[PDB]
Amino acid sequence: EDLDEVKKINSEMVAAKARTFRDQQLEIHRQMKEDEKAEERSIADMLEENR
Amino acid sequence: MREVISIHVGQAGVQIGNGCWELYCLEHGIQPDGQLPDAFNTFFSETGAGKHVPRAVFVDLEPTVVDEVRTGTYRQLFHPEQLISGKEDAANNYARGHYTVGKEIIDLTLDRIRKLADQCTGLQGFLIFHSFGGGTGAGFGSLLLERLSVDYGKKSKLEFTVYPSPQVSTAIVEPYNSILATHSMIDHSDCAFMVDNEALYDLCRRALDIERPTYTNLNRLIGQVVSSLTASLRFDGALNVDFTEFQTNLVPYARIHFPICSYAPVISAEKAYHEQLSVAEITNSLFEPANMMVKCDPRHGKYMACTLLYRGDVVPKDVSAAVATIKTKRTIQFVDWCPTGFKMGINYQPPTVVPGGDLAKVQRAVCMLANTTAIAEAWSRLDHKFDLMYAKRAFVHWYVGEGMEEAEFPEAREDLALLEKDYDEVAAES
Amino acid sequence: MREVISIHVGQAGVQIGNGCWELYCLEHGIQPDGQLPDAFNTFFSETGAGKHVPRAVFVDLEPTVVDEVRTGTYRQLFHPEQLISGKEDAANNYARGHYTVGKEIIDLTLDRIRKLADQCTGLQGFLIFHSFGGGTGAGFGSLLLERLSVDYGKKSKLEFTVYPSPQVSTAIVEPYNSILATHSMIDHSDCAFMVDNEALYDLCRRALDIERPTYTNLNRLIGQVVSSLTASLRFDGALNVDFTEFQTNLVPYARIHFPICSYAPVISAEKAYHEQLSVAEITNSLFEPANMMVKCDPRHGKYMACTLLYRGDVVPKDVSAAVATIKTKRTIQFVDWCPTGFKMGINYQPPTVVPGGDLAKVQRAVCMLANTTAIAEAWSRLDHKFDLMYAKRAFVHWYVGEGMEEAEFPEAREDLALLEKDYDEVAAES
Amino acid sequence: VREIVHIQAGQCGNQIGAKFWEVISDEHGIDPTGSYHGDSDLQLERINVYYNEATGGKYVPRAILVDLEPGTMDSVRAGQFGQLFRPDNFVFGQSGAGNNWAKGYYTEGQELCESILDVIRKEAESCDCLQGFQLVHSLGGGTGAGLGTLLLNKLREEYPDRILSTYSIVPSPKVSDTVVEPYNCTLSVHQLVESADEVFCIDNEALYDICFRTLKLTTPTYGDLNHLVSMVMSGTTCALRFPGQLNSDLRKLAVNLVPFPRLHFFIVGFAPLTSRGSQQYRALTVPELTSQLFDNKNMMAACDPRRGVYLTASAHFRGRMSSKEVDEQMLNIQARNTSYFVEWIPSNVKSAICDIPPRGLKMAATFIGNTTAFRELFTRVDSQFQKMYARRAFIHWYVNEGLETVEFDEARSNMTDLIQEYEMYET
Ligand SMILES: Nc1nc2c(ncn2[C@@H]2O[C@H](COP(=O)(O)OP(=O)(O)OP(=O)(O)O)[C@@H](O)[C@H]2O)c(=O)[nH]1
Ligand SMILES: Nc1nc2c(ncn2[C@@H]2O[C@H](COP(=O)(O)OP(=O)(O)OP(=O)(O)O)[C@@H](O)[C@H]2O)c(=O)[nH]1
Ligand SMILES: Nc1nc2c(ncn2[C@@H]2O[C@H](COP(=O)(O)OP(=O)(O)O)[C@@H](O)[C@H]2O)c(=O)[nH]1
Ligand SMILES: [Mg+2]
Ligand SMILES: [Mg+2]
Repeated sequence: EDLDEVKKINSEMVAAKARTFRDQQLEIHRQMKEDEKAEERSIADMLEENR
Repeated sequence: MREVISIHVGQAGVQIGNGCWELYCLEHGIQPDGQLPDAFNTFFSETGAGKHVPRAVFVDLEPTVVDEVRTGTYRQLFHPEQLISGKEDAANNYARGHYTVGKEIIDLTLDRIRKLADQCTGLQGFLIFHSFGGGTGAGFGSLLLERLSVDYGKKSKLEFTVYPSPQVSTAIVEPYNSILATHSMIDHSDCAFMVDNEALYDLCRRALDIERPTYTNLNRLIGQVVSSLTASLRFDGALNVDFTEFQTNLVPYARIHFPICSYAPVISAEKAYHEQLSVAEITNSLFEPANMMVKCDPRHGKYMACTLLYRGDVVPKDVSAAVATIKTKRTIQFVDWCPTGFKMGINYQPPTVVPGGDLAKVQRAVCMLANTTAIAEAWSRLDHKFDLMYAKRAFVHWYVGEGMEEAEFPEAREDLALLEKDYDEVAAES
Repeated sequence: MREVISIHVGQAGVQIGNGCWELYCLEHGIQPDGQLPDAFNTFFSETGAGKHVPRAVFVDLEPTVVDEVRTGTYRQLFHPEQLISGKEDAANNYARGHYTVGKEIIDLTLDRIRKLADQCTGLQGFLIFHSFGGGTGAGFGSLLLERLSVDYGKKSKLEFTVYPSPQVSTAIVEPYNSILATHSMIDHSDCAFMVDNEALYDLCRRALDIERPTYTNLNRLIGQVVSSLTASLRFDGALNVDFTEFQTNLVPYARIHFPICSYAPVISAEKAYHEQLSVAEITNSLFEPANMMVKCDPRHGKYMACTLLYRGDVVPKDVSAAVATIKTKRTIQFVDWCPTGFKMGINYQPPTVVPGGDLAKVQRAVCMLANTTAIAEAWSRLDHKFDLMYAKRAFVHWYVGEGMEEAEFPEAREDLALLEKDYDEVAAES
Repeated sequence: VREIVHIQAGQCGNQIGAKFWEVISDEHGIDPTGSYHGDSDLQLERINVYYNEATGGKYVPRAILVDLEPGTMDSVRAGQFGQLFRPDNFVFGQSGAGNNWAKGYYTEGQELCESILDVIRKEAESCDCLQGFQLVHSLGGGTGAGLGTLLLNKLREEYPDRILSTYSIVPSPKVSDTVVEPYNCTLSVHQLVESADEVFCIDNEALYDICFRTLKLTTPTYGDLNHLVSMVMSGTTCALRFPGQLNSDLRKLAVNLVPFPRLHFFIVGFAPLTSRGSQQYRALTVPELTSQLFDNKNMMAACDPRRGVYLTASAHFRGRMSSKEVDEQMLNIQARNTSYFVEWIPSNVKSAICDIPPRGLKMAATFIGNTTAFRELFTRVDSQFQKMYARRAFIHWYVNEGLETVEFDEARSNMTDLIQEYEMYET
């Protein structure tokens, strides 16, 4: 009865980090996508509208 | 060995199934392609060598959702003939799905299912997923069930369908398709579970700390319930429950089959450290109206029969104490003529987690299936919505032009009225 | 085993509790994260891997103070579901917190309290904290107690509230809230302890060299008294005292429950060296009005019931000698119909100091709880202030517009008047 | 698999179509020479819907171009994407447009219709499951207004099952650019009601309003004006071409939005739109898009929906967003403004999501609605036509081509009946 809580606890620590990695990966990708979209709006106005 | 067969119709059925088989592969331990890196016979078929194939059939008139699986990572696992695709949507029209386009493709699906059943020598049962609002889910599903009922006779045809939400509606013709399909299910479905998206959204927002859920999170939660239902037949336990046992005990009559579903503990990762979650805690959470998968308050109605399934390190002693504690609650109403009301089952397989998922890694879990008269509240809402439309004949021209007779609409309306009358009559006491 | 549930309302309740829990954790020896580097059930709850969670619910209509705990050091200790914060505070309005805003959030808190009590199987009573002059403090507390009266019945609902000071005041509408609170408290509360801010301010310099204390220093003094009160249930002692033991002896009548509190010895770090601080000194100094935490002179009133709680090197022989000498004091008067009027309890665990605390590590201490007719002096002042308020209808429009009916003001005035006569009749001799 | 055939009629249709094909060519990533050079494999998943494949990696759109004057084809050929279109598909006349409905319908319509039908029939057999036809024309002059009705009638005769949808431009109430528009539009309405399943009406005055307020164009031109209409077309067909959480094709849209066969005239909207100096400030999210879509100013038809009542409406979203957020926004807007919607049709606002957003935009949405506000547009043309036809001798220009005056009265009678049906269903 006291054994199975170790199964719970070990996955408990590692998958919080796993969710942390997933979220950190997501914000970084959206940051990179934000930079690309910042360039896209730049060429939209600084190039095309200025053209 | 002892086999089950699953059928997925419509957009919702395919996407729900995609999440379901993701859990099954991880729980059973199979590569995305089907190679190994037991109960295998129960869910999968073995193609010789080291490859396995699932016992699933995907059907939709829309090629798009099927092609996503065809070009997906799991494409190698799925046998190409198992993926059936049409050419055009059913236009959310039950007449189009049931009469015009469905009959063009019905024989192709039936032949494959019969071919698949031959390999399932120890088969017992079917599972079909539906979206009531969608034209293909209702129009094709009613046609498929009518054929399967006479093809196979005495086999347990269980269903798991998505009932329309009380307020969140994405289809305007949804009340029409819901009532017509309901007329078909009540006659040819042995036992059909309901869920609604609005309750899932609230549960995914309150219990899980997910601000903006999508269909992906909702599908995974449904898959957990299906796995828990089938866990008794896939793993050892002190109390194994077969599909025949569910059919006998859940339903007290024939037309009152419709059960309700619930699951616990639905908990995020950070809360799992902060709590202990013993057997008493998880048992109490099931009966709270907050955790219910259908947006109906049980306090308005009564309970007819209830079934509980347990997974993990559950001890039969604690289950008996928890059930006794629940019976002492005056807020839970039971009819006089069903004092027992409860069947408990225990299985030793703990829940399986999914990387990047929304659920914790709890030592134990419990599934809740029961029959209640509170489901008649949802029938009243759909009945009222249909009457408003049919009073002015708001959409008759679309359905009649697709080959369905107008006289079918009052027949479906009368059938729903008898069902509501039956639930009120059974809920009565002497 | 044996448990106590703590509920905190308003800025006073939350910020006092924060001082209480820092004392509780260091005394028992649990880290801020809930880990370790007994009687834990009294105020702590246990989770599987050894993480501890307090048995407390923090409730406030303003999220500012609750958020401070959320970002504070102790954020790991409390379960996020126990920290409930509202949207807008009661704005120092009794009617607003009683009817408009409090009823929006009341149902959520009661579920949290009921859910916590299940893990507290050996529950023996509730401790609730309020500010009398505040709007959320008094207004939300009245509704909570009224609900708990029917929810749990015969359970000891002890309270610890800050009474408005005789002269120092930080709220103009303070007399309105206090009397309306007084009406609600006197009916349902089993026994509510009373302290005032002004006497806390005076002793904080008179007993120890602090020239300008803040709310932080005062709250530590409050927590020490609470720790002494609950020390009997927490540690070994020569004379066990339970909550019902206080309840029976302290109150001779239903409506005369309101006791007073005192503590000794309160002494600075250096001055504690010069005095022996024997049993005689701590017992004799308790009766002085300087050490009283309610600014009412006992010489004006009479003594009917006293309770002594000891923690230290206390020997029963010295207790008998000290009490006998006290009865020889002609300055102390007792009602003739109550000759004994003393219950004493001895516990072995000495008080535990706070790193950064403002008290010395005194080897032995004692807590004083008594009920006196001198509190009638305090009541009359509030009655006089209210009559000045209601003679010209100073702030009636604010409270009436929030749903409160105007007829409640004379009814609350009558209830306070009846209490004043009841205290006079009891104090009368025969 | 769900292919679409595109038809462009007249001066207005060809210029709008030229911008329209430039948008889809940019979206899929087709080089002006006709060779694929894009960056994502998803673009080639379902390119068969709008494009045909030629040997050598060259793609040619299913485009049919029709006009009575060759001058419009000269501009189309000289355009940047002129080489993309199939030269044989360029069908044209050799006479003036005439600025007349009867002249286009009777005199030159019969001569051109046989050739146009055969050319379209070529493309009709090059598609397995052609869902329906798409038409671009204006109701003002008579080239597109007159010939488009004849072609639309013939297409319905040949292909009854297929969904016939048109994008029509109505005569502006104040910036009308022809002395005889009310005659042409009134005659065109009769054929539009019975033939086309779905009709989208767009007015130039609303387009000028939208550009000036939001886009702040100092010197707007037709190229800037037609860009917005090209956006609306691209969003409508986005379900067929790309994956989504909830696919919704045209036949889904027709079933939901149309309660009765004659009530099918719709009003369309697009979001987001921002001044190119104000795009820094906008915290563009799902609620921000919902505010723009249902705002009356962003509507491309000069008819205020507030003065009327709403029938069934639908909204299509492009990009990645939460399903719950989209569902809640539609519920909130439907319940907050219950006075606008008819009580006897609950769940008025249909939702749909597609996964891939257009270029540059992280997410975008399109609005299509059905309402009785169309009576105002018909009221304007009816009143003008009454004051036109009161001087009955002005009909003589149409009489020369064989149009008897009794046709005008019958056309108004059918048009008047359409208003009355819209009036009746208000309550
Ligand atoms: N929870 C959940 N519901 C889904 C999902 N996918 C589809 N649905 C439901 O499916 C309903 C609509 O059905 P459709 O998507 O049109 O599928 P269909 O049955 O083929 O309908 P037709 O194409 O018109 O024949 C929506 O109201 C959704 O609630 C999903 O992934 N998760
Ligand atoms: N002794 C002491 N008193 C406190 C402390 N914090 C708050 N108070 C008392 O709280 C009383 C008023 O509290 P408020 O926060 O203003 O009002 P409330 O009771 O929370 O109700 P609201 O009007 O809705 O804010 C004051 O008279 C203070 O004496 C504290 O830390 N120590
Ligand atoms: N928005 C837009 N409108 C146009 C364009 N070209 C022509 N129009 C409008 O179309 C209307 C009539 O055009 P017309 O040549 O008579 O087309 P016809 O009806 O087919 O004969 C005029 O009022 C123009 O304002 C264009 O490129 N863009
Ligand atoms: Mg579908
Ligand atoms: Mg406050």
